[PDB]
Amino acid sequence: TPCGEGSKTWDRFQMRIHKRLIDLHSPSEIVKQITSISIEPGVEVEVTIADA
Amino acid sequence: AVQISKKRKFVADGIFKAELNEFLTRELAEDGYSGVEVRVTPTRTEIIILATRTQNV
Amino acid sequence: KLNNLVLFDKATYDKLCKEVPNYKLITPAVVSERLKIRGSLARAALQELLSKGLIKLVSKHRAQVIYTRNTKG
Amino acid sequence: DIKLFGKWSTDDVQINDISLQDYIAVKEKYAKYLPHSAGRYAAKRFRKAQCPIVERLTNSMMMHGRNNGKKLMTVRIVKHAFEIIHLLTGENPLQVLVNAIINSGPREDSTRIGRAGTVRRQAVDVSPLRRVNQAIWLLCTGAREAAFRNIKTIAECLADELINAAKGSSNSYAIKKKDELERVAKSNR
Amino acid sequence: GRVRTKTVKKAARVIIEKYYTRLGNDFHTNKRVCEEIAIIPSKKLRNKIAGYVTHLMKRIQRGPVRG
Amino acid sequence: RVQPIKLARVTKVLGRTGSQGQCTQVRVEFMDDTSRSIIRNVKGPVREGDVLTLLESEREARRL
Amino acid sequence: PGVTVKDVNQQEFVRALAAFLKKSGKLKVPEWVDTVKLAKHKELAPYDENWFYTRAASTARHLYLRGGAGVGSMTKIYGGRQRNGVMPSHFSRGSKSVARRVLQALEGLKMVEKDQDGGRKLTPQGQRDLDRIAGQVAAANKK
Amino acid sequence: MPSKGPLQSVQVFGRKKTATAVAHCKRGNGLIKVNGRPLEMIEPRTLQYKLLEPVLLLGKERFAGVDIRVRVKGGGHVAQIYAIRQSISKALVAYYQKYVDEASKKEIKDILIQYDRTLLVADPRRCESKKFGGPGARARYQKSYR
Amino acid sequence: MSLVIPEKFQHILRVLNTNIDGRRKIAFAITAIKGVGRRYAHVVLRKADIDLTKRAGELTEDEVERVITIMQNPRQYKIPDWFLNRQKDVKDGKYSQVLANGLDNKLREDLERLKKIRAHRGLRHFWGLRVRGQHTKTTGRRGRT
RNA sequence: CCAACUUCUUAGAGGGACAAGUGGCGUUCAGCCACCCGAGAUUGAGCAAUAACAGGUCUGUGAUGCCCUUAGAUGUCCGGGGCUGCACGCGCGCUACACUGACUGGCUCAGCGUGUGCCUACCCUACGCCGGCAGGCGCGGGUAACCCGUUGAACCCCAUUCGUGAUGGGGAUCGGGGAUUGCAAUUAUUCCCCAUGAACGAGGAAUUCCCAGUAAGUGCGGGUCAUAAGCUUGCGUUGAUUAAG
Ligand SMILES: [Mg+2]
Ligand SMILES: [Mg+2]
Repeated sequence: TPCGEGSKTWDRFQMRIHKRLIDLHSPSEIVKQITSISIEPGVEVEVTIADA
Repeated sequence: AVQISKKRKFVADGIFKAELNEFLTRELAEDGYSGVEVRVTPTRTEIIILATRTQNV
Repeated sequence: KLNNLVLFDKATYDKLCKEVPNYKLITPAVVSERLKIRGSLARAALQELLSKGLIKLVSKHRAQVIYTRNTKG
Repeated sequence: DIKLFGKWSTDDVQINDISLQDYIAVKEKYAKYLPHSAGRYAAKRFRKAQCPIVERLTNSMMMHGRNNGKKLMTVRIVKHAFEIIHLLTGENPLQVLVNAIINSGPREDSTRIGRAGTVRRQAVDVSPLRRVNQAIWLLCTGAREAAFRNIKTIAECLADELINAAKGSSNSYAIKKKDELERVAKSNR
Repeated sequence: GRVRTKTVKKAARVIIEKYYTRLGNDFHTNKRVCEEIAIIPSKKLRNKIAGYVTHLMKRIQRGPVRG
Repeated sequence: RVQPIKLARVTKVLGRTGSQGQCTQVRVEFMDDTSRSIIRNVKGPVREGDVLTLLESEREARRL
Repeated sequence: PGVTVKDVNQQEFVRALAAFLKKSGKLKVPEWVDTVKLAKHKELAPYDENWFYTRAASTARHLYLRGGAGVGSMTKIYGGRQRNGVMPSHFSRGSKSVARRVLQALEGLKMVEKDQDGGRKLTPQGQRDLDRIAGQVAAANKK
Repeated sequence: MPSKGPLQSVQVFGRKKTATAVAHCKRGNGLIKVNGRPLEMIEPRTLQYKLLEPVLLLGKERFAGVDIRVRVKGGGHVAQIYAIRQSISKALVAYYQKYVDEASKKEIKDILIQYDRTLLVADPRRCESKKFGGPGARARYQKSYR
Repeated sequence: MSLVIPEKFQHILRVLNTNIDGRRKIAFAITAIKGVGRRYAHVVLRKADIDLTKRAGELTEDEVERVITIMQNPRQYKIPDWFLNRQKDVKDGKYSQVLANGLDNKLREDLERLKKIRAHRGLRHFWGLRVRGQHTKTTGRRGRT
């Protein structure tokens, strides 16, 4: 409630993010053709380092 | 700076989407704004308006 | 009715080892109201009648110590 | 064959009074080793009848908050008090409890909402589950107000009261209070 | 508390009236039929239609109901 | 007054009464003949086929 | 036959080893051992007189179950229920510098040794002699 | 030593409310335990006849060809002993569904079902969460009027 | 081994001013000495190297006099400094474990010293009010009319 | 590759129960009553109509109409006081009032989840070493299924001490000392110690909440947070009497 008056309500905004995982052994110039292949706003993919 | 945790990545870009929504609603009120969609690239990033009158925007 | 005489007189101890091994419900909360002893010697006197071999252990429990009379069969 | 607490087979207990046969449940199909069963007894009714009375009586013993979830301390009280019964009599202790169900269950009790004969007006009879439901409860409350400001242990006081109720000589509380309800129901029978 | 709603009883009359000969008195048979023949969104109202279908597979196999 | 207090088996459950559902209505049989019956009212859950006990046999029928 | 600590009553294994370290007097007893109150969540002095030995047994017995437990891992296992009276109760830590003395008491007794990370494990000299008295206490049950 | 008849062994669990507990019941000779220690040396010990209970009414010598060991994860002092009970209830059942005929599975399941339909069937009921206005899963805070 | 009783038994004792009852054990009988509590008692009986088990009516004046002596002043007999009552007392600076009526000497002495220099807490003892930062709108009612 | 595999962990799709089967009912209508198979034969909450209240909030809001106030300012910074003051009453809520208890020492099993910042600088903590406790220093890990952490929670259980005593039950009140927080603890922030030991002996007329993992005893975790939970909101453990009207 934007005020303090009511009858004691409590809403539960819950946000649930999922995650998956994939290994590679590959050289990392063609890591660039892993990235730029979907525009896709609904993904958050991350690039792990290729120093090994 | 150095990078930050994953649960605050997701409210960072959440609060990024909420703010330019509020600004462009005040900015493009008289042009039929109707929301924005974001695209994140690790390059020149990419946003669109959904304007009714593409003239005045 | 209170502070009823830890460390027995001689008038009760000669009554205790007369027939307290004889009857069967030998329990610290019974010998401390049927006699006039206030207990925690109820626990003390009961242990040494087990030490002599007048009575037998059943429970070995922390909140309820149970004994019985000698087998007269 | 079942050795209730490792001992005292359920073969000798003869359920004798015919009003209370199929509601007391120490029977051969429904005898357990020790009274601690995963219940599921009040989803639908009338499966709390064939439940063995040893289960019902140990559940109805912990009452008042500090003894409310404590089940493996309220069952050793039943484990000790059955053993002290064997000291006083030398009987299969299940048989002397079910006589305490027999001799402490009431028959007559009064019901009316408004104006009063005593508080209620009309005395009615009892179905042969409710007088058993009040039998296991009258043994617990009769044992409980004789162990509160008393040096006496509740395992003795349980074992004292029910076999004194099993004979029935107006000494235990489940006889002197049960006959009060029956007599005042005769005051408006 | 069982009684099936009208949109079950309305959609399971046009199944039995139009596809009577492809059906019969087994539940698991009829569950695959409506799986294939009518666009059902979820499983929970799917087989609840098929419950009334077999209930009327044992009904109009005997009598002339509004069929 | 001096009567043997008698066990009794029921016919059908005839519904609740007593202005709160706290009485049932059982109409027992008196264990000897199957024609001797009286309509009664007990409290407690029934389970048709039970045997209840009657303190005395001649009290009242529930009809006003 | 082959007897470990695990197949043995570990309640009275504590008495089996509290009798052990008391008689084999190499252990290091501190001077303040009677003005302790033992891990502030309880409010009386310890009733046993040689409590430091029976605390030294269990910190050997808990160490045989799980390895590598440091000082803070061993404080929070001896913690209990702190009744703050009118306020509701809580769980709370033990005392480090009585857990630190007792683990330094086995240090000179040569049952325990430091680790690659922080924390302490018991050396196999420590596992060969408590299981022997575990064998001694197991045969004491049958006799 | 993987030489003579290895791994003739089913692994069967038992759950109650968090406590999952799994018996890796091999082929051997009369060995049941939980985390290395034997059955009679367990934490409750007042329930010492309802965690070795199925070996009582079904048998020791009938069921002494096995080397059951159980690891335990989850639950509480009443949960975990029903969990290892349910572990050694239906493991030797499932040892008998595969490495012998169902003549013995029918021999022991018919005992295990007629007595406590809950030795080997899972417990359905669970935690059933709090609500947003009261102290418990059903109750509410105390209402005042004046 | 105490099975009946010995010939002598201090029926009620008499220690300094508070007569401890003769039929409790020592660590719970000397708690009535206002300055020897229940927790301070067990350190006294264990630094005296007496035995803790016996009741009050079965210690003779040889053993009691060693119990009385070290609880009369615990400082010089290896009892640590942050265990006492009047730690860093504000008239001496020393560590002074008072036991008897002297505990009631120094208790009011705090109140009159604060009342003399007119501090806030000296006023709250002087007034019929609480002291240690407690609210008094709806608690502390039966201490007043 | 100097081993495979998915029961237990994580999910992902899909399968699973529909009142289907058998009987008694009723207009052999909708359906109800138990039984058999089955994990389960009512899992629990979210959203929630039309039409409205002169319900509350202008002190969340540069949502806001009008009025008022506008530099001797209702703007706004700065220090102190009050928001906490007590003959009294009222409402939530903790501890209790013991012996089914309380001590002391052992034995012991979990789930839910939070954690280092563009501003704002200051987090979770392992370990090591100094302290009888609160604590202090150095060394590390963790932007996290990667570290705290198999979260050794409490209740419990067994082992001893105490015995119906306003007692070792209760710990209010209250004295002195010790540390941590911070710009500041005084009107006591909090934490720890020793000492002090009040009512309170199951509760008047009246009244709340709830019926299956439910009431309840029992702890932990978020949120407010520099210090901060008797509050709230989630979690798991223990676990019921009574009801199907
Ligand atoms: Mg009492
Ligand atoms: Mg506003």
